[PDB]
Amino acid sequence: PPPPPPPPP
Amino acid sequence: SGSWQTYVDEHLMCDIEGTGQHLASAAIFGTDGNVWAKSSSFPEFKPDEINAIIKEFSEPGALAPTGLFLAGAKYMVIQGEPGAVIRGKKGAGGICIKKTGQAMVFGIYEEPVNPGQCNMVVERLGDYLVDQGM
Repeated sequence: PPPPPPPPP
Repeated sequence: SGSWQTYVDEHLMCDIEGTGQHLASAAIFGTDGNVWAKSSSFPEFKPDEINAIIKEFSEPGALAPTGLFLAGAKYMVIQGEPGAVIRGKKGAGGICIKKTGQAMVFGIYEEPVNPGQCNMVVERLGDYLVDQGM
């Protein structure tokens, strides 16, 4: 997988 | 903590809008069908079940007459959106699958959760991923 982006609120 | 597993545990499997209810299970897969993370409860899916889903996103309505299978369980296919959302029903439970640029986001629910809530959980995450270019 790609790296997770920052998780949302 | 920022992992795919965290996405599933904290953003798909969270208490739904304070109601005290949760999805039964959830997962995030690549569009190629490899799992990126899933919940400890996610069913023992088979490779050709995942290929049929990938096919349904390429050929909308292919599964409508015969059903969507996951871990041998049959969900009746209901109204989704071509190439973007697949929804299914099994009794008072169901399933919702949202395809993004790179990922497919699965949600599985059981009563009393409503299909609208599952749809909402899975689509909110799917839409965020699309905004991040995934």
